[PDB]
Amino acid sequence: MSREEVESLIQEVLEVYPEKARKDRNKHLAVNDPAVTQSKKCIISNKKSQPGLMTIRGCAYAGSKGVVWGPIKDMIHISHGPVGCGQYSRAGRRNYYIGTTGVNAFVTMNFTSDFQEKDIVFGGDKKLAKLIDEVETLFPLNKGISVQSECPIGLIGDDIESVSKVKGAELSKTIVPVRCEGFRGVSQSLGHHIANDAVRDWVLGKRDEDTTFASTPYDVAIIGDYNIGGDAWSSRILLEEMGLRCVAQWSGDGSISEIELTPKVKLNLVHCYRSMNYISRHMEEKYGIPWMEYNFFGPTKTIESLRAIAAKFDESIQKKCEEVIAKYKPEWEAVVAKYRPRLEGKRVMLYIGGLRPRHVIGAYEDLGMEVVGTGYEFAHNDDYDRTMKEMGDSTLLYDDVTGYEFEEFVKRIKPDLIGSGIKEKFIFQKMGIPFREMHSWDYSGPYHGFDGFAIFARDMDMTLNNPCWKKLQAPWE
Amino acid sequence: MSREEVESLIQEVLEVYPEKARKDRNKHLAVNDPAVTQSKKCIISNKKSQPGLMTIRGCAYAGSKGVVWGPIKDMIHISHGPVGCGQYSRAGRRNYYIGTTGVNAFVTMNFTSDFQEKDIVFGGDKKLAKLIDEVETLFPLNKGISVQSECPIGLIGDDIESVSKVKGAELSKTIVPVRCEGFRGVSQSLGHHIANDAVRDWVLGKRDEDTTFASTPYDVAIIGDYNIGGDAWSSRILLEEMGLRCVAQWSGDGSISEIELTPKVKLNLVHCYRSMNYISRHMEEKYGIPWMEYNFFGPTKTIESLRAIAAKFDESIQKKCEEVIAKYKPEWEAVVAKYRPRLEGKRVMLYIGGLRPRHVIGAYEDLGMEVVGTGYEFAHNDDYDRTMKEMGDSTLLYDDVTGYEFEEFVKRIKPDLIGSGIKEKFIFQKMGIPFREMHSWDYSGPYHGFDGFAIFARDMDMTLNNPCWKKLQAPWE
Amino acid sequence: SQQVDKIKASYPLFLDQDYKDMLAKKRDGFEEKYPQDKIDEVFQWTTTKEYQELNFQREALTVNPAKACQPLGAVLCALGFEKTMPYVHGSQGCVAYFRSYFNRHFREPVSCVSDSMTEDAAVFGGQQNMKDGLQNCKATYKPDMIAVSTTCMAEVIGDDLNAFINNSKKEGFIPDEFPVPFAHTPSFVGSHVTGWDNMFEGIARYFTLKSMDDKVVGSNKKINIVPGFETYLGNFRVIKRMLSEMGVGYSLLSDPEEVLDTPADGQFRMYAGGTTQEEMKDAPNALNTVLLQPWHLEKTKKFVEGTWKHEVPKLNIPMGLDWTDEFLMKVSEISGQPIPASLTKERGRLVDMMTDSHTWLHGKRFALWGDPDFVMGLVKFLLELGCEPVHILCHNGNKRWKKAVDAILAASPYGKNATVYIGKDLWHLRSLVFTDKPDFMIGNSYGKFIQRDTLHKGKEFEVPLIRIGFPIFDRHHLHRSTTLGYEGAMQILTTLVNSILERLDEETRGMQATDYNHDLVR
Amino acid sequence: SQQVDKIKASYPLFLDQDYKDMLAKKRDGFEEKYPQDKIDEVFQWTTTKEYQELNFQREALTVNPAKACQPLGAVLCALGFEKTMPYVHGSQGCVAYFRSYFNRHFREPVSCVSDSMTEDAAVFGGQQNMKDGLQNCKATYKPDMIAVSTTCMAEVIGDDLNAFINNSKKEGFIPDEFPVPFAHTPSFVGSHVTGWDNMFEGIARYFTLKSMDDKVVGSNKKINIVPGFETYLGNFRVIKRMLSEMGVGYSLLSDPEEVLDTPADGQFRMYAGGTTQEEMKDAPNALNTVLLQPWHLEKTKKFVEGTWKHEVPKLNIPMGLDWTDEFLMKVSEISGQPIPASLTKERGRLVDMMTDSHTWLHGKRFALWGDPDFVMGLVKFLLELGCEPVHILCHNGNKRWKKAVDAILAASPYGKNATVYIGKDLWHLRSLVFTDKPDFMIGNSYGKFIQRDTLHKGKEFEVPLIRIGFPIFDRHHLHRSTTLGYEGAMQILTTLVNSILERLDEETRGMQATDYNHDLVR
Ligand code: ICS
Ligand code: CLF
Ligand code: CLF
Ligand SMILES: [Fe+3]
Ligand SMILES: [Fe+3]
Repeated sequence: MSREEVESLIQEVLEVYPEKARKDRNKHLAVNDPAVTQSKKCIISNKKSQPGLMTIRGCAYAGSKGVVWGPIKDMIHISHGPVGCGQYSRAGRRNYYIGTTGVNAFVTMNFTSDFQEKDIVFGGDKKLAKLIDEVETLFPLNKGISVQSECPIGLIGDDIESVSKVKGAELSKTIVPVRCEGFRGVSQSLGHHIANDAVRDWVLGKRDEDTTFASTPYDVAIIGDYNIGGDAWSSRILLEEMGLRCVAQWSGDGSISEIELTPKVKLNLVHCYRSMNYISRHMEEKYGIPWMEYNFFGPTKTIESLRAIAAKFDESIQKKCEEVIAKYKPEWEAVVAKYRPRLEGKRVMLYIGGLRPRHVIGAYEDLGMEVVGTGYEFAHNDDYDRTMKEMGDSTLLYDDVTGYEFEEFVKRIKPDLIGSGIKEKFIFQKMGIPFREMHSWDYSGPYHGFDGFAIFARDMDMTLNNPCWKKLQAPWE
Repeated sequence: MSREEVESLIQEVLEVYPEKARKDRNKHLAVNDPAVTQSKKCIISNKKSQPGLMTIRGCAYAGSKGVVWGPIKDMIHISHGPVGCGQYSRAGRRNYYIGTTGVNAFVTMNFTSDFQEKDIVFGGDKKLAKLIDEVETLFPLNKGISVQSECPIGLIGDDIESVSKVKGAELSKTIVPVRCEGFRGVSQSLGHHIANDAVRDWVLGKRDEDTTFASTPYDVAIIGDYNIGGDAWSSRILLEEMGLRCVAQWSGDGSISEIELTPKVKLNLVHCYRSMNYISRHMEEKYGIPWMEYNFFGPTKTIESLRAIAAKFDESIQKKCEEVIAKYKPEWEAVVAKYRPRLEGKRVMLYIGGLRPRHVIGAYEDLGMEVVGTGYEFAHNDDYDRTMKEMGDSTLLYDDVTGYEFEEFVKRIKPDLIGSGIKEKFIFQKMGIPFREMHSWDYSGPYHGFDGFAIFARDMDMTLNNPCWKKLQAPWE
Repeated sequence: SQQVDKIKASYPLFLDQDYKDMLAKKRDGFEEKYPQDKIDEVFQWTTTKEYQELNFQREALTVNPAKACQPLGAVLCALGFEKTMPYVHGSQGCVAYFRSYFNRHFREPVSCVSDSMTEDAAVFGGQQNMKDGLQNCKATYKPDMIAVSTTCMAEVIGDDLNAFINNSKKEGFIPDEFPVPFAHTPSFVGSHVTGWDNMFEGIARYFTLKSMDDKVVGSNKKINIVPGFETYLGNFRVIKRMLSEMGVGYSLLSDPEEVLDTPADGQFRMYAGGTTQEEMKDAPNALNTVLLQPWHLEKTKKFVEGTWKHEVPKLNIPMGLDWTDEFLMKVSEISGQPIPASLTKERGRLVDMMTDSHTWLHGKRFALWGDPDFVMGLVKFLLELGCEPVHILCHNGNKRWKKAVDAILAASPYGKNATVYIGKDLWHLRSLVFTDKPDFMIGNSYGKFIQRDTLHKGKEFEVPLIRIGFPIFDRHHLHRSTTLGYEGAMQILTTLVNSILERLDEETRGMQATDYNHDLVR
Repeated sequence: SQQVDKIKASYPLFLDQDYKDMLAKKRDGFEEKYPQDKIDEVFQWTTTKEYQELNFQREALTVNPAKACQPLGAVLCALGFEKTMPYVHGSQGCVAYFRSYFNRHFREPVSCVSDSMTEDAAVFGGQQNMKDGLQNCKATYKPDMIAVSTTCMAEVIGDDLNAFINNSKKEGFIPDEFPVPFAHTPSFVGSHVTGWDNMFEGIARYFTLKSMDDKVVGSNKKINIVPGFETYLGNFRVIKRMLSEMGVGYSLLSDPEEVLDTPADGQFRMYAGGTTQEEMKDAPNALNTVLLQPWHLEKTKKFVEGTWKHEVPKLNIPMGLDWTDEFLMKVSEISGQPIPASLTKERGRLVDMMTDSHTWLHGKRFALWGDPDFVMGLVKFLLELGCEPVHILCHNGNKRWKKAVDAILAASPYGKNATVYIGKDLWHLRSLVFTDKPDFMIGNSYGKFIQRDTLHKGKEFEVPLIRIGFPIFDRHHLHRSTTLGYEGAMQILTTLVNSILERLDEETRGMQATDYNHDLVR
């Protein structure tokens, strides 16, 4: 509580900044009010980062190559440019898949054009064509090539679209040029937008004239779930026992054929609204497929989501949904009975990219834990409108928080647990506050659905109640 | 080399001893003369060691349990007494075998009575009977029990023979009591004798009245080969290619049934004379089975031994022996052509137990290496009779050599290679001299036969010519 | 389904029958997967020699490289100075990736800032970005120094760092006396070690170029040590310990071991230790300068020999036995300090372990990859142990380095089967280990996938990986190890012999099949 | 048949078709082997709970013990003194076995002599043996001191060591001023640690009992350190280093670290380092005496308290964070020296490693065995890490130690599923790990066989072994490791976490089967 104290803390943290930096950062820190439904009057998001402030945001290449296009397993993705970008993003995100790597799957592989000085001076279109020829020679079982651009590609004037068109016509292949240069935009959000535009323009409409796919009234697509530690599989199994047929899965463990078959489904189940709203709206306007969001974080949210999804179909799906809920109830009741006494009353602070800070709240509350602070790296204002109603009164909200700002906020609030990325993990560990990686699930998971709730509760208990947090002060100090 | 210098060196080494120790040790060092046939006039062996002089000799328990009885795989061997002996002798000898350990094979397993103070005061016969009952309960697939005595068993008034007789009558199981206490004798040779006597008294005559085993004129038994590193196997295949049938091998990879079937063979091929001449002579007197010695160390000795064995049979076996020699000639010829230039002209000293100091000389000479010094831990005078004709002019011979003696001899002679046990290995390795373990083959092998000669040559080359021997002196000194 | 008493993570929860059936249904219905026999045929073809000729004909496609870009090394070099903030002029995604990489390797916080350059700076340049970034960084994190590097963005648009910083100081965004060394680090040139060299040269030029009038060589009775790109704290520690035992005055320039090994006691330290500005200003007064990794410190060597007038010795990396001896004798000659008995005893102990384990090391075949100096030192040490390198790979090597490595190999009979590859990636190495199978691989974590592929061909074709190098992501606290000196040689020797013995134990664990060779004593 | 280019040792030479046919012919012809179905049935029976109930009913049979006899520990204690010759009164086979054991564990020369007592001494005694042995050893090997222990033969016969040595000195076999301490070490009492305690008490009584009139406690401002039976050189080194950093005067008694780590420089050093006779004579003048392993130093504690008038602190082994902290605080209180900042930083770094690895280490189940002090220290460390000790076994433990370890387990929530066994051997532990499967085993090389057995039941039933303890025969240079203090805690933590990660990597290497969890970053 103590909204006045929260505002005073915000002011005290903000004093250190210069005039322009202070004025800019004042609009991105706010005190929550659930009665407020317009976050635009409360917080400002999706703006440029102040220079030299140790930001956490990535680039559009990370949003496009690392998030959207990367999990597609039967496609080869070329990091067009110098060596660093594909090397730092190689196998860094745990988007799980089934396949033979190097033969028919290429997710954890790093294909790059390896730009040198001559490529910068004279261009890399000829090198790109030769690279495409060599890719086709060495990897015959690939089902498509996407070329993800880095900053020099956009800065030197390379016509990747023409090369992609000529090579695709020559080899009868789908080659997708993505102009995801890192200097475009302010964060990964523009990368998501550009990747969705590329999917719409080059892949989505490849079977408009094709009608050889048999369609059923219970055909659904999973949108925005990237199978982090098997999350998409854990959601898909629940959808399957409910009687539905999951045709496509974007994009974790996804294939180009599933993307092309998506316009044939009857309903879109959007997991990440932030990174896939563009394509879901395009599908709704073009093919007339309705889309709806679902939350599978914790038993309550997944019961509500399952019932909402089953309401979109006839009575048989509703009976199957009730049967699934009845079947899975004892398991999560046992999980709650085991792990609620050890986690009741704890306070949580969160800072994740664009969807989880508001999705994981229900999962945290089902274990008797309260969230006192949250924030986003690149979320838009609609995400904040969705989040503000799901938080308690006078809780802290931070957009594009800096290292110093989050440091001081955590110092003052003193939560029992913090969820953020790898760049805050060791900092908060050295503070002595338990930390959970909310991007990679700390190399654990899945956390979606009933099967993921048990893992989530076990991880929460094992990190919060670990003895190492009690051993930071030497006994002679 | 230079007989007078060798005698002078012997005198300088003896100079440091006290008068009694010096007088005793004067009789155990000699300068070899191949013309001399009887070693009693030059060297003295099989005598008690001088106290406090760091002998390498073991005990009778080591020579009985660790050498003769241990390799028997389907028997369980109890170490009657305190816990140390079986612990130090467990899996220290590389007698290879085929079987399921803990179910039907027990070579690497340590069985002991674990004597306490109360067992010392009040005996251990009742404990022995209870232990035999427990062994019968927990290891039903064992095919016999041996009870190897340690020092307190013979020191206190224990009577294991009566216990073994009663338990064998009760359980219809073969139980062999071995009075192999440590303080008997002066070394492992008395352990060999005691173990052979136990074999003769309790096991060998079990199938005297049984005539259900079909016999052929080509039945041979390997005696004294303990399958070190697979050595016995590397010999047996050759015997099988000659057309002979090997009914038993004593005792590496050996079974009690093979021991009982031994009195049915036509020939006894004795490898280790020292440890099994007793049983070979007993079988010659009782069953009339002839025995001959053979040597499979190096191509020359192997060929000569194969020809000598074949001459004991009909012409078909001789023809098969010629075919085997012709088949294996190119392989050992290639091994020589590859490794002799790297090992030509090198000088080596050996200190091993009862057989190998003279058995491996031919294999070294096949590679162009000269043996300049040799010695035994527990050999008798007949072993030295064989060695003197086996060895060269003015070479050094030592019996029960001490650590000080061996170090001084090695310092004066400066050999290129030393072959001895684990207790001199690191002593000579720190001295800057290549060292090969001639008991366990340095955890390599086998060294018998044509296939073992290649491994032998490779090991000698790899140790003699290692770069690490040229790096022992710091460049700044 | 999950049992409360035994909860299953992703492995092996998805090996359950329901998940397996779901995955099979998905594959058979909507993935249009190739037939399994076709996949097996293609894998077999990729394991063949013809695929190796097709792979080595590549000219424009790079698959699984073994190098990074220059600003990463520039950041690592900047981290080694006291209260110094690494500042990369360009896009923030690069800094995010650098921080993630170093956090995953060192498992420690890594501090770095960017000026967040965007399309507006892509059109008009990043002068305002530089001014505001310098002001904000100094006001927020209070550093004593800001070390500036560049990304490919600013390099392509041709931003002038010197003019930008001069304008920032002139207009009052940052104080004139505030140290802001800078370096141009084009990522399309060289690799991260080149960036380290460029940043170190920039810092040295900033602190010494204009004040060389009063400098006398050998005046402070110290020896300058330039380590280069290094990711083992044990290497810094062993160098410092060896120099302290000899009683030799030294100045370790760019020393990051304190800031990468901070304790956990309830407080956060953005800065810890590092080379002071006094050391950097007094460096020209040293007797000489020693470069630990000369094959990527060429610009530093040119600056030191030309400006500081130090006769830098021709020393290899102090790795193994012979090169450590040469380094110690050169240091003793330069400083006039005799080598103590402790170092002699340590060398004797290393020789003793070499003598003990020579039997197991002899004849073993290794693939290896990494940075040039590390690779050549590893090759030298493996030659000293009697091991046989056959495939030597260095993605960021050049022709002179290859000539030096060939000269090293020709001097030993164990280098007769070795081939050196420069400009080849890990797909080439996968093809090489398939066509000419070695016993072991030595390299960073990226080699693990290669091992997986080998296991797909068969257990007899599997090539185990030994994790020595950078980056190691799948093991904990391996960055605390040492590769330099006698102690590093002992650690490497222990690791290699133990890898051999674990492989032998695994291959002979079959009961009644291969367990006849499962020896208790090895 | 052999190929000269690729020569095969026993493995895999004996896997050839001809050797396989030869072995099969031998087995079906002359071995009279049981049918394979019967062997499989008996193995499956031995893996069951009924077999465990039968196995725990054993009262007379010991199968695969985890301890040695007293004279081995007596020899190890005697090796820790300067120019001291271990001399065992009894039979020579015991000395041969002791030397082989220590040679295999340490890979170093081990010196020990015996009087070679034979059947003649069984009725006359070993008095002449003692005289001749003392004279010969002094004449030949030139020791400054001879430390005498006994074998079971001499104990059963009843040889009076004191009378024998006095008569040897009286008749001129050795000088009267030559130090010859002695101890009775019956092998049927206790184990090797008991022998170490007996030998140390004998040496202390020889050098201090009769000259206590001029001894004043605290005169030399030192603290005596008694390490006990130790086979890690790193433990001696780390204790010395930690006490040196505190600036604390200390006297390590029975330090064999130098004699077990002699350099290989072209000469053989029979003696190296060790506690001097002056230190042992001055020991009663110390401030206090600290016993690092108090659970096998009871006789030493009694002698030090009752004779030296030293108030021996009640301290556990300095294993793990809490016990290391307690040891450091007790040393600081005794010596009046503040704990330095370097040790605080090292403690913080260990805490940081714990924080980094806690997710992988939490909830893991361990079977474990060893010596009492080592076992309880490792149990305490595992409890501190959030791990779950399950099967705690100590063949040489007693009931009081059992009560203490149960008290330690009850104080932690992670000890709920922990059971402690004393007097049980490794066949008992094999049954335990079959019936109640843990995740890993911790122990000496003798556990490898157990692992093999588990692999025979199935891959999902295999329990990997972690080699921490004595003796280690199948790995090289592991005796150089550290298990005491923060350094030892970090080494043990690294070993455990990397064993877990390597097991996970092995379990997820199957292509298109389990490699979805083959993560690059762990
Ligand atoms: S795509 Fe986005 S940062 Fe929606 S870029 Fe990021 S696998 Fe986060 S909060 Mo990493 S908008 Fe997914 C995300 Fe959320 S990589 Fe994952 S966890 S739900
Ligand atoms: S914002 Fe994004 S990650 Fe940055 S470059 Fe731009 S697309 Fe890429 Fe790869 S190579 Fe290195 S890290 Fe950059 S500086 Fe040249
Ligand atoms: S000469 Fe031989 S090995 Fe020696 S005891 Fe005697 S039979 Fe045995 Fe086992 S227990 Fe220890 S080692 Fe001895 S002293 Fe008592
Ligand atoms: Fe850390
Ligand atoms: Fe050694």
